[PDB]
Amino acid sequence: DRLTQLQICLDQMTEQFCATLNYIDKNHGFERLTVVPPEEFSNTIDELSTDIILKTRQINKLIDSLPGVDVSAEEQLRKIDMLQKKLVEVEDEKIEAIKKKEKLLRHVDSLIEDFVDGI
Amino acid sequence: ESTNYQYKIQELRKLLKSLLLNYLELIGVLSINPDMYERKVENIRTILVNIHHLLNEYRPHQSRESLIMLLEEQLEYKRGEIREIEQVCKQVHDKLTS
Repeated sequence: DRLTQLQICLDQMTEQFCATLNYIDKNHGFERLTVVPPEEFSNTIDELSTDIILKTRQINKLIDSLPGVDVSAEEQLRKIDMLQKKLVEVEDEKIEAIKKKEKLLRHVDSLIEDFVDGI
Repeated sequence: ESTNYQYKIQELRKLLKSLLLNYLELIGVLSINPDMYERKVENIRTILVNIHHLLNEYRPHQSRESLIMLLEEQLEYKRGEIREIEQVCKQVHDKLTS
């Protein structure tokens, strides 16, 4: 949900990189080297160009934050292996604990049962 | 053979600048003769493509970081579950001594 939020974020650019080429194409923007005044065009072209520069920045800061970059496939493949193991260990610890607590509970309950008046 | 990703990110970072320059020219911020204009457009399409193939080839390595992120998460949960059981036993000690 990052490499895809990147991928996702990179579609917008593709979309604005066409949402632009469209203007440039559909407004004789090629002929810049009913018609839209030479001002509106520029205000528009800048309004998009600038917007695209900000996307380029974002897409990097994201590629930097993108996880796994530095790490190897091996440095990971074991890290998973470990976590798998250290995880079993922790559940056996959980189990045990649970048992010990329920024993404790059984103890308390027994006590409480013997304080009751009525057969 | 390791499918080096430290590399794939290099490229990705390159294509990106390359894509930005090439766009900077199409727009007119940078200078370029009109018999190139369309080649710029050529380059942008091709650029955006390669980029896609990269991010595309980056999912495996992505997936792993996700697993390693889940395991981490649940391992922290269980640990907590125990430390929560522990507390109760300590509060029962307090409650017992008043």
